[PDB]
Amino acid sequence: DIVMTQAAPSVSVTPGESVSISCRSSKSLLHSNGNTYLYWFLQRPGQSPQLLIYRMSNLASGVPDRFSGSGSGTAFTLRISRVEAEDVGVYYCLQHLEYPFTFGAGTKLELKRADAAPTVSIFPPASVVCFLNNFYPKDINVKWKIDGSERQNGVLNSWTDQDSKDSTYSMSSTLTLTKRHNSYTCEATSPIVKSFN
Amino acid sequence: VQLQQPGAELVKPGASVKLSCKASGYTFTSNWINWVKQRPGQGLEWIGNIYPDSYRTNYNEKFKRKATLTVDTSSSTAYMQLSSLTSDDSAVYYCVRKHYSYDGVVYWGQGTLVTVSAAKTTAPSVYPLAPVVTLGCLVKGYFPEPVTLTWVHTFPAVLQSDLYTLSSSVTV
Ligand SMILES: O=C(O)CCCC(=O)N[C@H](Cc1ccccc1)P(=O)(O)OCC(=O)NCCc1ccccc1
Repeated sequence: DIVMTQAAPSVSVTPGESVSISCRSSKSLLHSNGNTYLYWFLQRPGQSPQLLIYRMSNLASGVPDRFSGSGSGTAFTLRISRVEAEDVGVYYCLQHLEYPFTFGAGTKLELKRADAAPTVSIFPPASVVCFLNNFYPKDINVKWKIDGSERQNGVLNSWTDQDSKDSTYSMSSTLTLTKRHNSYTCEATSPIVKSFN
Repeated sequence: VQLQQPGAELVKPGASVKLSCKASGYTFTSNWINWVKQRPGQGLEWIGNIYPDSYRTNYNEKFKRKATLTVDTSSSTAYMQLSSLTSDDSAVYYCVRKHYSYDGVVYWGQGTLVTVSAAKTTAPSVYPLAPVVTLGCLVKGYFPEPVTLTWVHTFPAVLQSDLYTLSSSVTV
C-alpha cells in the first residue's frame, strides 16, 4: 500500500501572499516512462473535488498560473502564488502509480483578513432565529435573552465555511420554544445586539 | 461532460443499494469510471474502478466484499452496488471519469449521499423569516439529507432528534 502524507491539516495565509502545501509518498511516484503519477485536487466548500495539477506540475484547463507544483520523487509541494479569497478549500494529493490508488488526508486553506463585526438579524416565530453574518475571525459567541433573562437551553448553532469572496465567516443561531414572555434578544461578542417584542 | 448521480439514497441497515452514474458529453468507453467515498466532514477514499471498453475492474481490498462495479455500455451508465450496509456506509459516493490515455482529463460527478438508517423519510417544512435588508428561510423537520435551496448564506443542517433543521439568509 502506497501511503500519502499531508502533515498539515490546515494552513493560514494572508491574501496576496504565498503558501505551499506538502505531500509525501512512501514510495517514489516516478515511473520508467519518465512521468510522475501524482494528482492535486481542490475541493471548494460545498462542491465535489476538481483537478488542479497533474504530473510534475501540469495545470488543468482554467487553472490560474498562480498555482504550480514541484517535488522530488517522494516529496511534493503545491505552491499558490498570490493567494486569493476564491482559493479557500481543502487540497488533496493522490497517487495513481499503483493500485490501490490512495489519497492524502487533505489540507484546508484558510485566509487571514481584517477584523470584522457581524451584521445581526433577528426573526420572530415556533422558533426564534438569529443571523450573525460576515464577521471575522471565526471565533464568535452568541447570547440569547428573553424578557431580559439570558436564556441558554434550547439553542443550536451552525457556521458556514470561510466565504470565498470576502473571507468572512457567518453563523446562525436558533432559539426553539414551546409553540408568555416579551423581549427576545440576540447579541454577539458597545455590543452588537438585536431584539424585538 | 456529464456524470449524473441521484442526490441521495436512504438505505435500511443490512440491505444493499445500487448507485447510478449516467455519463454524457464524452466518449463513455474511452474513460475509466472510478468510485470514491467521503464521509461527512472527512477525507476521500478510493473504492475501485472499471474501464467500460474492456470491462476490466480494480478493487481497493478494503471494499472487495462490499462493492461491485458494473457498466451498461448501451446506456452509458456505470453502477456500484454496496452490500449489507452498516452505519459506517453512510457517506457521499462520487463517480469520477479519467481518460484512459490523456492524463489531465479527470472529472468528478456531483456525488450521491447515502444515509443508512431504519428511520423514515420526512419532507421538510419551510418557513418565513421576514424583517421583524435580510430575508430568511427556515427549512425545518426533514429527513434524510440533503435538501436544496436557492434564491447568500445557507447554513449546515443541524440534527435535532432524528430530524435535520437548516436555515438560509438573503441580504439585498
Ligand atoms: O502500472 C501499473 O501496473 C498500473 C498502475 C495503475 C494505472 O494503470 N494507472 C493509470 C496510469 C498509469 C499508466 C501506466 C503506468 C503507471 C500509471 P491510470 O492513472 O490511467 O489508471 C486508470 C484510472 O482509473 N485512474 C484514476 C485515478 C483517479 C482516482 C480517483 C480520482 C481521480 C483519479
